[PDB]
Amino acid sequence: AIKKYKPTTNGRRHMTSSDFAEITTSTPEKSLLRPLKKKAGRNNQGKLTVRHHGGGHKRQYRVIDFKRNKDGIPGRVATIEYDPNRSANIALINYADGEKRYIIAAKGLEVGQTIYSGAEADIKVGNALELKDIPVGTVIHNIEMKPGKGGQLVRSAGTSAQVLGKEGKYVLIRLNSGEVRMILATCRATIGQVGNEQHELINIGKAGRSRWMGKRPTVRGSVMNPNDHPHGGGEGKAPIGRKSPMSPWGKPTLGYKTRKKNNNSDKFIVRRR
Amino acid sequence: MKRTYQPSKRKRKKVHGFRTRMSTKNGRRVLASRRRKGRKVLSA
Amino acid sequence: MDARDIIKRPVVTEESTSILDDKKYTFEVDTRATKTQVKYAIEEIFDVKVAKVNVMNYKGKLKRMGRYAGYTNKRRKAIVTVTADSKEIQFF
RNA sequence: UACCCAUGUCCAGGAUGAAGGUAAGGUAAUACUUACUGGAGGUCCGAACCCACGCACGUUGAAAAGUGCGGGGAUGAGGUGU
RNA sequence: GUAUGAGUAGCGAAAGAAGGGUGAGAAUCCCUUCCACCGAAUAUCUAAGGUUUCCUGAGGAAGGCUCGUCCGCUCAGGGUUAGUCGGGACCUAAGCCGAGGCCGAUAGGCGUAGGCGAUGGACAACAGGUAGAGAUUCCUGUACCAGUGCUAAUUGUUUAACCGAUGGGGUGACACAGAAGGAUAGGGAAUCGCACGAAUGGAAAUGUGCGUCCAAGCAGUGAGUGUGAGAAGUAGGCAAAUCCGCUUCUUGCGAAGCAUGAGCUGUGAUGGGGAAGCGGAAGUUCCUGAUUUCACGCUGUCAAGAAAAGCCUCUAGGAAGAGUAGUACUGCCCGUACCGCAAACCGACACAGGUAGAUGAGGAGAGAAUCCUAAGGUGAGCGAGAGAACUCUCGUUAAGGAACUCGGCAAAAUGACCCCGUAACUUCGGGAGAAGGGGUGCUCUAUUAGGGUGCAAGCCCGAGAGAGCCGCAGUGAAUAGGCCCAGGCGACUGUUUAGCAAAAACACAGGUCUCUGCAAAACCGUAAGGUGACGUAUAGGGGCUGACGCCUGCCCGGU
Ligand SMILES: [Mg+2]
Ligand SMILES: [Mg+2]
Ligand SMILES: [Mg+2]
Ligand SMILES: [Mg+2]
Ligand SMILES: [Mg+2]
Ligand SMILES: [Mg+2]
Ligand SMILES: [Mg+2]
Ligand SMILES: [Mg+2]
Ligand SMILES: [Mg+2]
Ligand SMILES: [Mg+2]
Ligand SMILES: [Mg+2]
Ligand SMILES: [Mg+2]
Ligand SMILES: [Mg+2]
Ligand SMILES: [Mg+2]
Ligand SMILES: [Mg+2]
Ligand SMILES: [Mg+2]
Ligand SMILES: [Mg+2]
Ligand SMILES: [Mg+2]
Ligand SMILES: [Mg+2]
Ligand SMILES: [Mg+2]
Ligand SMILES: [Mg+2]
Ligand SMILES: [Mg+2]
Ligand SMILES: [Mg+2]
Ligand SMILES: [Mg+2]
Ligand SMILES: [Mg+2]
Ligand SMILES: [Mg+2]
Ligand SMILES: [Mg+2]
Ligand SMILES: [Mg+2]
Ligand SMILES: [Mg+2]
Ligand SMILES: [Mg+2]
Ligand SMILES: [Mg+2]
Ligand SMILES: [Mg+2]
Ligand SMILES: [Mg+2]
Ligand SMILES: [Mg+2]
Ligand SMILES: [Mg+2]
Ligand SMILES: [Mg+2]
Ligand SMILES: [Mg+2]
Ligand SMILES: [Mg+2]
Ligand SMILES: [Mg+2]
Ligand SMILES: [Mg+2]
Ligand SMILES: [Mg+2]
Ligand SMILES: [Mg+2]
Ligand SMILES: [Mg+2]
Ligand SMILES: [Mg+2]
Ligand SMILES: [Mg+2]
Ligand SMILES: [Mg+2]
Ligand SMILES: [Mg+2]
Ligand SMILES: [Mg+2]
Ligand SMILES: [Mg+2]
Ligand SMILES: [Mg+2]
Ligand SMILES: [Mg+2]
Ligand SMILES: [Mg+2]
Ligand SMILES: [Mg+2]
Ligand SMILES: [Mg+2]
Ligand SMILES: [Mg+2]
Ligand SMILES: [Mg+2]
Ligand SMILES: [Mg+2]
Ligand SMILES: [Mg+2]
Ligand SMILES: [Mg+2]
Ligand SMILES: [Mg+2]
Ligand SMILES: [Mg+2]
Ligand SMILES: [Mg+2]
Ligand SMILES: [Mg+2]
Ligand SMILES: [Mg+2]
Ligand SMILES: [Mg+2]
Ligand SMILES: [Mg+2]
Ligand SMILES: [Mg+2]
Ligand SMILES: [Mg+2]
Ligand SMILES: [Mg+2]
Ligand SMILES: [Mg+2]
Ligand SMILES: [Mg+2]
Ligand SMILES: [Mg+2]
Repeated sequence: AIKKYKPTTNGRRHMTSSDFAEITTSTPEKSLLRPLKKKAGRNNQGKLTVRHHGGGHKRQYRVIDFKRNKDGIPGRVATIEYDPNRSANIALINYADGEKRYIIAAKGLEVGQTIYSGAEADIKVGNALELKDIPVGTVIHNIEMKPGKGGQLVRSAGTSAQVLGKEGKYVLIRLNSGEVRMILATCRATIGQVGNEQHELINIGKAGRSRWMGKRPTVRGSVMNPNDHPHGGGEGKAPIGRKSPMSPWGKPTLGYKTRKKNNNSDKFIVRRR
Repeated sequence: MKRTYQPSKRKRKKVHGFRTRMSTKNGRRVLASRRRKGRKVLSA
Repeated sequence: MDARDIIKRPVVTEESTSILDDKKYTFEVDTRATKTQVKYAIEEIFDVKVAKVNVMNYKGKLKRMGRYAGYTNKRRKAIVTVTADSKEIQFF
């Protein structure tokens, strides 16, 4: 659920958070952990190329299975855990082999269920199938774009895509953004919606809470100097004294479309958002 | 008042040392010019 | 390595003479000789039975004689103690 | 010196009493009330530590930016070493 | 190079006095006594840094803001000892280098295998002595770790004792906050020992002063903390596995058994140390009690908390020698002196500044606050004598009490603990220590009523009351909120012009517009290569507004 906090202080006044009712265990699977090091937006050369990053709580990588290519082995859900590296939760699945791996937790996935992948899998929440074996109208997630590569298209918490038709070698999908797209029929997908739907209702409440997650402050361009930003300067507060609002590097920023005009995938996009 | 020079042996030899000079084309240029002028200590 | 070239010369002073009756002998050795080369060199030269060796390294002092500042030589001093059943060394 | 990365370390004492829990009530069951428990916070007072708000002195200075007396933060968007 | 200012300013926070000594020469050097200062430091260690400043014998030209017989200064000789401490021959993080390789007018940039790189991981020694300078290093006593040879039995020999991976697996291996415990260090009383037993009214004892112990290792024990047990069977763990993981059965548990575990007892101790007069007496009982250890052990929370080696195990493999016991021997390189809140480091100075970490006692106290002291350390490198104006830092002022002034600037005032009581407004948490008041000393009832500890002796903690007593005054010193009414701006905590501006400025949580379907947009770079992201529209970049409440109207001609 969503947990409101009592207004004891001025920083806890508007703050809300999840209660983590779905999470089952608090210890990760040791043999599936890899180290991460923060980069703070620093380049290959050490330059700050993407700004407003750096300096949060330290985390550790949990290696996830997006390919889902273990076919014919019944996999049993063991726990549902917390992942700092993504908005959705994850589920630990240990197969009849003895092997264990993490997957994205779908909506309604509970401990004790059995999960299948392949061609003979049933259409149930958690199973992985090729897009040609999925009937029209089902809600899927974790769509992959090239066969054998791994899930990539719908993966954040509460997101879902819907199968929409067939065109021989391709399948129509209505992506979460509202886009209709053509994807090969030999690419896989998982049935269901993605786990943690309430994630968008959280009110951060504090500036320090943004700092905990790795976000440095954002300075507006109107309070800079003329050599710093196309908006800086002027005596007092100044309007946007230009034809259009501008990014820190020129290149208008409001309404100006930035997709390449000679793209090679314009023939696979049926209708844009 | 914390002053500007805070000494350290390692921080000195890693930046101004002989091997640091010899690891670069321009550091070798510096060593060559100091040999030309005739200085007693190169790099250091 | 030619034992007579890694043992240089005895160290004669009040500090050395005070321990000289403890069967401890102080020598000057090369700056490269190790604790065990010294032991075998002594056993080769003086025909004794060495029990321990201790070594220490000395820097060079800074002297002058007016406008001419320089450094004295670099030293490596070894104290050699012989076993109870072994003949002594003279120094005298 | 500014920001960042890896790895360590520091913060005398005292005050307040969030969620939750238990018991007794109250209900068809709940809500709700009262005691006990519990120990949250960019919480409170205040040393070390960090800072620099007022005044005085200094102004060929003890000091090329300090001292004295008061002052702000002091579990955190904290101070600091390599 | 030499004048004038001119024998002028200054001589850099601080308490000294006298008596002896040395000497050509003494406020300044040495010794003695008294006095004074620091004492969560001005004390004890130890990193960085310095690089001989350390010790001894001589010296007085220059340096020392004066003097000097002295010195961190001059001269000459000396002084630093490690299998176990810190670092290499062990391991890895950020980062750096990088065979082939990709990219590029040259130069070169990037990067794979591989390797360097502690601020982190692993790893065997303790207690005393040392009168010029070193001590876990030398010496004494007792140990441990790895290895080697020599003896004596034992066992095994290719259906094969035994070893065992550069491979697999487990451990190593981890955040933050809170509370209750065990123990020990430390501290305090009695007891015990030795000495004194007294100057001025009194005291031969209810007198006074000092002390009132001891490791590592070895053998036992142990508060505790975690903890399922057995047996079958294997689509997985690049090959194999008796090991791990997964499944099914039997058996059931705060009871044992396994891991760890502070500490305690004996030995080490026929040893060492120890108050007084070279020797050496006593070393018991009780109370209090950690910021240390058990121990990130437990509980809770969300922001979800390094890697590799090492150690154990499994096979793949190697195998005719192997361990066992006793003995003797072997163990490399670098640092080790001295300063180290400082006159030896960074500041041109013997500079009122800056400098990481460990320890850091007593009375009163909640306290590392505050005042006075212990151990220990200091008396600050110009003096003496007068007691003018003026300047600085302080202390009191009759009557008035902001009349001063741009402005109550500065100063004065409140200040601890316990009890009573407390408004508008409110986002129901606050406002609030609102405001405004009252009580504190000492004696007796009194080793109280009652608690903690103990088997008891005893020791510690200490509310209410009554009666009294004394002062102008009882938190009698130091330390310790002034408060209220109304308005503007910013919601709040936070940040800012090192060295004139700390704010109404920036940030912020929240709102909205817009771009982006993943080799994403955006950004760095000539490119390769990267960040974004080991992410995927509930995500990422940009513009504006800035908690919260009520709202956000009209115009698309111009750009
Ligand atoms: Mg941004
Ligand atoms: Mg902003
Ligand atoms: Mg500006
Ligand atoms: Mg411009
Ligand atoms: Mg403008
Ligand atoms: Mg402006
Ligand atoms: Mg204007
Ligand atoms: Mg040595
Ligand atoms: Mg960091
Ligand atoms: Mg606070
Ligand atoms: Mg405050
Ligand atoms: Mg500042
Ligand atoms: Mg203060
Ligand atoms: Mg405070
Ligand atoms: Mg004059
Ligand atoms: Mg004068
Ligand atoms: Mg002085
Ligand atoms: Mg005198
Ligand atoms: Mg004092
Ligand atoms: Mg103090
Ligand atoms: Mg050094
Ligand atoms: Mg120097
Ligand atoms: Mg010298
Ligand atoms: Mg000296
Ligand atoms: Mg003189
Ligand atoms: Mg003089
Ligand atoms: Mg000298
Ligand atoms: Mg030894
Ligand atoms: Mg060593
Ligand atoms: Mg070591
Ligand atoms: Mg090459
Ligand atoms: Mg490179
Ligand atoms: Mg590597
Ligand atoms: Mg290394
Ligand atoms: Mg280290
Ligand atoms: Mg060790
Ligand atoms: Mg010494
Ligand atoms: Mg010693
Ligand atoms: Mg881990
Ligand atoms: Mg008398
Ligand atoms: Mg013992
Ligand atoms: Mg825990
Ligand atoms: Mg010292
Ligand atoms: Mg100096
Ligand atoms: Mg001085
Ligand atoms: Mg100083
Ligand atoms: Mg006390
Ligand atoms: Mg104290
Ligand atoms: Mg004393
Ligand atoms: Mg004096
Ligand atoms: Mg008056
Ligand atoms: Mg009066
Ligand atoms: Mg009045
Ligand atoms: Mg008035
Ligand atoms: Mg007037
Ligand atoms: Mg006026
Ligand atoms: Mg004032
Ligand atoms: Mg009683
Ligand atoms: Mg008082
Ligand atoms: Mg006070
Ligand atoms: Mg503000
Ligand atoms: Mg300024
Ligand atoms: Mg790219
Ligand atoms: Mg590219
Ligand atoms: Mg990338
Ligand atoms: Mg939505
Ligand atoms: Mg608003
Ligand atoms: Mg604004
Ligand atoms: Mg609002
Ligand atoms: Mg409008
Ligand atoms: Mg128009
Ligand atoms: Mg138009």
